[PDB]
Amino acid sequence: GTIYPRNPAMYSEEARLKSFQNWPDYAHLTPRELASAGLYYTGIGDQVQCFACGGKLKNWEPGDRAWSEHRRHFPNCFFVLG
Ligand SMILES: CN[C@@H](C)C(=O)N[C@H]1CN(C(=O)c2ccc(N)cc2)c2ccccc2N(Cc2c(OC)ccc3ccccc23)C1=O
Ligand SMILES: [Zn+2]
Repeated sequence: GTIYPRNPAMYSEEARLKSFQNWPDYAHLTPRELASAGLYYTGIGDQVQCFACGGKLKNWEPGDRAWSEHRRHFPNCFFVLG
């Protein structure tokens, strides 16, 4: 194919959801929201990563939305654009 996800295993939303087992208690965004936006937990801090583009996102602020931050930093991501 003409595109390729950075992390094929994390193609699955359920796999992304499971990655949040040890998501920090200070991290306010829900694993549901984050997984839905293509993001899984890297195991470091509040840093997640997109399965598709491989972009990372961390240091989440109140008012942040997963999709909106994904699109702001990584607007040409095929998951964003799909
Ligand atoms: C308010 N909403 C939150 C989600 C937010 O916008 N957080 C910032 C914080 N952030 C960092 O924490 C950061 C990134 C790289 C780095 N060397 C140091 C700090 C960023 C800083 C500058 C540009 C982009 C980011 N990025 C995205 C980002 C990048 O944006 C293109 C690039 C590299 C990144 C590496 C690790 C984590 C994030 C990276 C953020 O997610
Ligand atoms: Zn992406």
